[PDB]
Amino acid sequence: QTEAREELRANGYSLLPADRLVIDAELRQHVKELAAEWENLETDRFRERAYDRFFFVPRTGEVRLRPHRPYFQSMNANDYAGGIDRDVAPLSRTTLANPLLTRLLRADFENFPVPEESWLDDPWDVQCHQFRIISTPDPEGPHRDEVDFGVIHLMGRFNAAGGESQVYSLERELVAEFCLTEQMDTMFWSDGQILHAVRPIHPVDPTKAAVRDVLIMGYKHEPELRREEQ
Amino acid sequence: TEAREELRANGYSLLPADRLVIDAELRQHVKELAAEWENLETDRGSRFRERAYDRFFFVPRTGEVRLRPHRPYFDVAPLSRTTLANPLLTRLLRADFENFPVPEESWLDDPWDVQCHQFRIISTPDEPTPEGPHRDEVDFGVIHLMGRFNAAGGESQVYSLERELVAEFCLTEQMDTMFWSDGQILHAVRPIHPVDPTKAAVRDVLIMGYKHEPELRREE
Ligand SMILES: [K+]
Ligand SMILES: [K+]
Repeated sequence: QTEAREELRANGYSLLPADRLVIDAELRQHVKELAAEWENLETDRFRERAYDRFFFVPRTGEVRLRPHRPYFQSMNANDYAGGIDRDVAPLSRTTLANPLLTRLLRADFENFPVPEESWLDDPWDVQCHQFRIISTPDPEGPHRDEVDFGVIHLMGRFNAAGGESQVYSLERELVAEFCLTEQMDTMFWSDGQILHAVRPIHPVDPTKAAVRDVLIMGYKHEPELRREEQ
Repeated sequence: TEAREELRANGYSLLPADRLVIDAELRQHVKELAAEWENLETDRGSRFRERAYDRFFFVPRTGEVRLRPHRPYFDVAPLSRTTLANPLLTRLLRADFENFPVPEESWLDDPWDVQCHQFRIISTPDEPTPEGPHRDEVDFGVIHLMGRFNAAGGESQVYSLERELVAEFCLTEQMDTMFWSDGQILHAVRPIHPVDPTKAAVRDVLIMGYKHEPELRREE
């Protein structure tokens, strides 16, 4: 955690490959259960996704699932309430039941350099995205997520090349590029300090699809967010 | 794998372009990259050299690659903007490294310093003593042939640490590649000279040298 905070301070991002301790037996099992959820995402070159937001208090570890704000309400109010301006299904029942989801939400936060101690007692909105990227046999530029801190975990990579992650300065110069390749390979970043992007994926075996599964969480300090019905 | 043990046993391995599988995206980016050699700045008679150069911070486990501040003394120019923007450069950087027989798996978690050189050799009518064997003072090297035009000679040479010639081969096709263990052999390349004596002989080459540097820090 402490090298990570300093890496985020200095460089705006920090990497955590799974190769430093990926699993005891019970953890490994919860990883497998979680990653399997990416096979059951609502289908829409091709991107399948699910989404939810959490009320989160770092001091207590309190995590509450915020009500899934309907798209028709956001659009017609022209107010997406800080969340995404897209229409996405909620996280599955078995995603939410998986204790690894709450564990990762709490544990990832400890890698971020929180600039004011008082923020640990405030609510944070935590946006949680399951993304499956698909390139079938047949790119967004540098950006921010409009949060304070982000984390990405690779759930899976299937017949995929490319997909390199790119870190840019606020001035849109490439300063770093890395590769999440193993399951649970992880990156943390300070979202107001860098911009980022990901290269397209392409199949290694071109007769088959290439698939990249990631879990992205974005943490935004929100001192005025109050508890909602759950 | 084969290149590893070939490097482990003999200190160098060849990878001809034909032994490689090339799709169309790779095909497209190779042409974009090789064309960069047409816009290099001169000075590194009978022999001319145009070049460009930069260094990267590299961690193999994560694939992290960071361009390091351009130091003007390896005045060599930096790699061009379109060179650095070509995804093939860092993809070769990472892929080439996988061929090296790293002695300790833990070195995969350390920083490496990677030098990346764009070399163009131009040769006009001969009136030129070839170089003796030598190191590059790295742990592992790779050379990729980008282009060879109207050129005879230019053979790559592998020597023993005793400075005796053990092997000689010639990179001739685009993306012909040589890997080597730099503390293990010495190497050299012979001069090129024009075939058609009324045109320049040109040999274009991408060289990367990898040096394990556990104490290298990230630079901002
Ligand atoms: K768990
Ligand atoms: K020459």
